[PDB]
Amino acid sequence: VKLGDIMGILNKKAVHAAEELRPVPGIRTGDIVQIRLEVPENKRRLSVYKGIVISRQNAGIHTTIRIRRIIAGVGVEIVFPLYSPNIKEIKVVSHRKVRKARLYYLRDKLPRLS
Amino acid sequence: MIQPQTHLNVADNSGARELMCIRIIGASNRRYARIGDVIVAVIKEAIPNTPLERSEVIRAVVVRTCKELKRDNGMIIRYDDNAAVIIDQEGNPKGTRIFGAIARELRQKFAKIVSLAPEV
Amino acid sequence: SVDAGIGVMGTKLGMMSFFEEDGTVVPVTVIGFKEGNIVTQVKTESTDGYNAVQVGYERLRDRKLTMPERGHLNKAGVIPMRHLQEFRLVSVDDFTPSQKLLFEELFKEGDMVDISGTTIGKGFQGGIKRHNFKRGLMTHGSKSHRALGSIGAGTTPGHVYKGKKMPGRMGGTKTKIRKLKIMKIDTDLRVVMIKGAVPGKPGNLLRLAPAKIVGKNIP
Amino acid sequence: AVPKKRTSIYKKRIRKNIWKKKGYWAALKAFSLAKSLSTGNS
Amino acid sequence: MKHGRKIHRLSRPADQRRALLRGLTTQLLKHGRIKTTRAKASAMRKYVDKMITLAKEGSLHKRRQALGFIYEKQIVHALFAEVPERYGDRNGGYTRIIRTLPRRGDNAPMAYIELV
RNA sequence: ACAACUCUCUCUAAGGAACUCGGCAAAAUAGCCCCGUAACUUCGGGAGAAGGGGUGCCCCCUCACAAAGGGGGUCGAAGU
RNA sequence: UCACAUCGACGGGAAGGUUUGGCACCUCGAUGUCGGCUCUUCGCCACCUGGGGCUGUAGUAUGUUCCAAGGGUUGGGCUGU
RNA sequence: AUUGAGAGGACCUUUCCCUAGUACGAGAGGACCGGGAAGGACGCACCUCUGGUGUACCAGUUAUCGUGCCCACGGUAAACGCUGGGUAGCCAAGUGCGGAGCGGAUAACUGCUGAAAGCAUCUAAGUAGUAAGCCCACCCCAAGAUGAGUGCUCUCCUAU
RNA sequence: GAAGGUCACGGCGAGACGAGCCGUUAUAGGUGUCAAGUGGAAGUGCAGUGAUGUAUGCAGCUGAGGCAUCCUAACAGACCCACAGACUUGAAC
Repeated sequence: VKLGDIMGILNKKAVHAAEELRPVPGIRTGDIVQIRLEVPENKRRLSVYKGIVISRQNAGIHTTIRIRRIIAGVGVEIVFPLYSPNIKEIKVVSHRKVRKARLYYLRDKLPRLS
Repeated sequence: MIQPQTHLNVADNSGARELMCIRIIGASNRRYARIGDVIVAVIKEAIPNTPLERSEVIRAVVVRTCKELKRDNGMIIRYDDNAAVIIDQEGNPKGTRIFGAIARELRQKFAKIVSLAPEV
Repeated sequence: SVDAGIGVMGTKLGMMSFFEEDGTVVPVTVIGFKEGNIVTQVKTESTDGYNAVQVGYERLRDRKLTMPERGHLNKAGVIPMRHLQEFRLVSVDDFTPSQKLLFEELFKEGDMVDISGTTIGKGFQGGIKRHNFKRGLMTHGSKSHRALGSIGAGTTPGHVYKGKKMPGRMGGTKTKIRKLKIMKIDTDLRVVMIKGAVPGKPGNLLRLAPAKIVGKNIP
Repeated sequence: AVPKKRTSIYKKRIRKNIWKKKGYWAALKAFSLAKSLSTGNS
Repeated sequence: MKHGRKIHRLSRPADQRRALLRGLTTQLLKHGRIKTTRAKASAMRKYVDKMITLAKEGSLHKRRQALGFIYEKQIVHALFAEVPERYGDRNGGYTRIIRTLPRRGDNAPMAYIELV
């Protein structure tokens, strides 16, 4: 094994292990996601979360996604580790037709979006 | 990241409409207060007929912030607003209802806040 | 000086996000190895004035070495290597030369390791960046912006004090970051996973040796 | 700002001689290249 | 402080850097050998090699890709016709840097660049 | 060549005058069309007060409204 | 109750050289005057932090004073201050 | 390859919890000693995460000019025309780490044994506790330490 | 021409210049590829009077990062340096 390639290989294991826990679908920008996680508050109560994916920072094991939603009244923007053990169910509900890699503009547009 | 002279929305129905921060409390020589921390604020406006009048120095506790607090999970959480809740003294807020959404980190020191919350 | 165990040479290989079955996201440094950590020389109270063990690292074609170093390593009966580093211990025996140091067997996880190594070189840099000075005003007509302001006092001292903080070369120097968790020892790959950060970019040598707390050393 | 006295002599010699030694170094290097100019170089 | 930053500036702004590399690349392609400085030469290897590489896949798209570059139509039509015959074997590295004597009126170091 | 430092500039997470002798400096506003315009007044003013809405590109109604006016479409986060 | 826990009248004796002076010794062929910014350093006659004696010290919280200068000693409103 | 004379940096502080509602106190209140807690300021290092920048790169779009013309590109709109993204690097608002000793001698103080002075007395002999202060220890430098230390190893042929 | 050192030659997460460190048959560049960024090219087909959409296509363009491969340049070569170590005493085969 080449010493330069170790950090590649070490990612190659770490992703592909986690994906065999649960297969993650092909999410990307402008997709309505619902996502539930086994919250460790000493209770497996199953708090779901929902909203648009406004971003996708691809970066191996800590690949992650920025979900925006207008929660009760206010705007909220939770980013998730895509290959967490804590995360249980990812589901792609619907697909809006955006054409930009990140949608940070959507932060300051309207509440009627989301 | 709320500091001296920051304007802060109110997330409960104690009567006050908007606050302005003038000091952090707890952990002295702190530059700014992130979610969980208690601040001191002057009320800059209120609904007319409520008990809490304008121009009064009172304590609040910061619950919504524009500057991502982080879990150990790895999940981070922005909001779109900087907003605090008007604490009474030790325990509960003055109003018997809280709005918006609020985090789990608050429930250790402020049990009564996450009791009254809509969407935790 | 007197180190709490025998250390081991090593090489930095970037940073990983390492998970655990709780879901705690931990930042970690991948540390790789290259032929050996082979013991070279043993020093004693007897002949040399102190107790110590010299340990090479990193294999070479033996033309890139010089005659004297070729001799010094060929006396020990050892692969051609750079980077002979010492480890002054109180313990002296069972470190006889041409003996490989099993990093796997000599640490055993959850240890808290002390890592040294030469840092990133930031060249000749100003008072602000170097010594965490403050800068003066930007407007209100201040022709001072980034500077030292006054240096000294007046006619009484009548000179600039020794070790007065000034602009100079920041970086490219050894710093022991001490007490760092060992998160995982990959048996397969010979790669140590250490919590947090470590001096220098990917490539640097690292002197990896155990915690040096004051209940471990010399009262 | 301004000099208090003159360096005058001997010190200015010491200062100039290093500068002439810069010239010396250049001369050595230029001498070395002349042998390189003779034979090969592909 | 220029750590892991790799870009040949050529003493200029981005206005004139691309203007230099473009024109030098054109003239080099035209004549086949040019005399310039070491830095002006050594920087030029990314763009000559890129354009010869671009001349391998002679297609509508790639000719316009190259034609935005050269600012001389009749040189870029010399390539595409020429290149795949007289460079089909060669796999990268189409450029040689010979090096010859400083320039008189400024001790500026000097070199030759020409197609391999 | 791409050190500090100075100048001429470009951007900046959260906050938004907390700077400072003083918002000095920077930022923001901005063209046109339409709606709307207070105290006071020497009745001429104040007044572009303040404050709002519309503007790109395409296709149409008209024996006469300088891409008019109005109607309908289409693109971008954003149309002087 | 008791001068001496804590204050200490009438009076007496010291040190320090931070104030306001007195003198006119260097500098009038020039040593730039306040406050602010930047960056120091040092002294102890100790504001807090370490360790003590006494207390009109039950504890808490003090008061007083001994040792100690290693470290620290905020952000604004007003005023050139 | 190190030894360390020497010289620097760093030894800071906060409430909370247990001890314990215990000792004390009529109640009201509420410890000493020690052990845990998460911070503040401060320093050292890093870029995995969050980002700023990123005139290198990618995308939209105004004006006009050039590429013969449409298509599609290029130039200019100081030293990005104007925006919207951004890898590496560098950065913090981001991430790690740090402050530890049942080591030594002391300062105020508390003592033991003990006369001078048959008694007493911390002292004149001797000796024990005993501080963020002082010295070792931590971390960086260091034999120009002319006092130039110590170790391992290599080399001493000729016009070369 | 000793050991070695200095230059030159290709460089650098080292660097104001010197210095430091790596390389001189995997050092930089190129090429191939793959993480990554950006967001669906050009051309053509079809739809619409048209602005435009739409399929071919996680495209196309980048790729300062990793890895592979001597295709290019590391050619040519230069300079410095050697008495086995003055002098005195005392232990030792």
